[PDB]
Amino acid sequence: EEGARLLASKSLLNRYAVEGRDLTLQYNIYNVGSSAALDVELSDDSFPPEDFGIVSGMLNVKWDRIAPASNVSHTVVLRPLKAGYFNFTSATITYLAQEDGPVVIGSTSAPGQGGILAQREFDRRFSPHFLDWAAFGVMTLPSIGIPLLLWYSSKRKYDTPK
Amino acid sequence: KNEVADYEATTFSIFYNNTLFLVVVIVASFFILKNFNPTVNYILSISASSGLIALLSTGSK
Amino acid sequence: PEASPSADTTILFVKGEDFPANNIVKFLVGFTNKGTEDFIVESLDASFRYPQDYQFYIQNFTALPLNTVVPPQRQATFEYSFIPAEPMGGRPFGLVINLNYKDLNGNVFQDAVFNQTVTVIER
Amino acid sequence: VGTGTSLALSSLLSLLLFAGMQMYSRQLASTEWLTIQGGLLGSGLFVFSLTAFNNLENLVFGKGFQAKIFPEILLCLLLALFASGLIHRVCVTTCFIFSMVGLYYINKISSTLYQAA
Amino acid sequence: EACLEPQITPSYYTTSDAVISTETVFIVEISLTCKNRVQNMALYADVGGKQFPVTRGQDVGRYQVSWSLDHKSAHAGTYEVRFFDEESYSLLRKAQRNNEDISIIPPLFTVSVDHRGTWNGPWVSTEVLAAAIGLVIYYLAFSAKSHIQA
Repeated sequence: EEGARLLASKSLLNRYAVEGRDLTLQYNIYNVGSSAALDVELSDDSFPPEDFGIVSGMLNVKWDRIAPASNVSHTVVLRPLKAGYFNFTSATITYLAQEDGPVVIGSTSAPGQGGILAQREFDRRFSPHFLDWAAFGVMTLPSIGIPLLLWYSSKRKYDTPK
Repeated sequence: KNEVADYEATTFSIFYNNTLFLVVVIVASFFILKNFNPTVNYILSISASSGLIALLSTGSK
Repeated sequence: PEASPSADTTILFVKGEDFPANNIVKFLVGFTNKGTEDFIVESLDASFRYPQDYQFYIQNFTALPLNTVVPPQRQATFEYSFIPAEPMGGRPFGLVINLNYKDLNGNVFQDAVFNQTVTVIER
Repeated sequence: VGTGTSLALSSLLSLLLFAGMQMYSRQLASTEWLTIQGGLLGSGLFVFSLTAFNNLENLVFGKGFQAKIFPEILLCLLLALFASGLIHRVCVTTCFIFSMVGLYYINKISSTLYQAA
Repeated sequence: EACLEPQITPSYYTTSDAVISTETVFIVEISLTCKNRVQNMALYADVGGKQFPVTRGQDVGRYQVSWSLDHKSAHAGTYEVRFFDEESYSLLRKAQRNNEDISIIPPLFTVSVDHRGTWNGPWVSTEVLAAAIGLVIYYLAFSAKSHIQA
């Protein structure tokens, strides 16, 4: 078959879905066919508004034409409002393989099940992930900064030039 | 004279000893032990830095 | 189990056919239902196999449970990821991906979507 | 300063220079000017190493031990040259040249301080 | 139909939390109203010389474009987005493939996205540098000791 072919993917760009924080969802479509996939539409109805808050992005979108050997990236930001097991299912995408061709209905990859934590836990696994060395300085301030600065005030007092 | 010597020695000594111990683990663990399991790295680094630092204490005397 | 004639499969690596050591590599496996019956994709596995002995198992990557229904004429793509071990860098391995799916009639199918010798380069 | 503290200080300065040179070896060799900068660092390593070696000799064998051209001076120069080769071959000429220039003045300094006293 | 005199109200979401997010994602949403009352038109965006098609929404006039770069390349600053219609985008592709001045093609409209820096902490968290500060402090401390012992 030389018609168009679309390999879609739905994945999370967050290690942990934190309650009340932004969660990123990236929908990447790849056109591996020889011809362009005309009239592509992506729909995602698997996120009820009663568990997630759409900070940005639209779940349902369209595309006039996806050139062969080209990929189109769409991203939507939500907000997990409830900690717990939230099943991320497969979104539906419809595209034309050929001009005046039949609609090929497909399903994107499904990440499946994940775990939403609570704010305090988020702090205790990775808050200073790249702040780690700076935090280390703050922890070591009593061990190094305070004694050094305090002594310097003493030395300045008695170390008078003669 | 006793007070000042007792104090300035305490504050500065703690600073220097803390400096050596924290610096040693950083260099040893992240450069010397770059090719070892974290578990062996922790045991060797902590034991080595503290032990060597204690030996340097008597060598100064 | 041999692949059904009515099922087609297209693999595509997200970032190319480079397999850097100690790095995450992600690929997308396509599925076509050209048959008049519903195919149920069970799981997609990955593994490193000896070059001289494709039967020998070196590393078995966990089996992803997909459990997705593919209606007729509809295409289902499934993603999978792993990380090649550091010591495997600079050596070749036989990477065998197998896609499992069963019709409603209980017929088993295991398509060798990709069966080739790939090389993992040290980064 | 005290001889025991002096030996440690010279060793620390030499050790720090050597570690830095290896860490930035690729950058230093990239350009001719950077390689010349390596020459200054190598000579400094030689000067500190020589000071440490004499200090150690004094403590073990008693104060006032005299450093000879061989093997005390030669060994310190050799160690500095070996580090120079690792970054690049080119420094071995420049790295060596700076060490020699420092050595002549250092001997002049030592003669005034010790022989006069 | 090319959108004559486009009117937009751009809004953009930009990542701020690097702790959770693996990669920076820039999102731009524009509610475009055409003077000619056009609807469901092909729109394509060009950012830093990279072409990304613009995704439409089921709602008429709602167009969006997003793209993602790492946290080591998401340097803080302003990023400009240039939009084109189907006709202009056809000329954009030709110009690039012919290595002509891309700026000659006047974009239908432009949108500024501000990125105020994903939070990685202050830039001291480098393993080599951690040793550099440790050793630099240590050398001064040790010299201070030799200053006292003498």
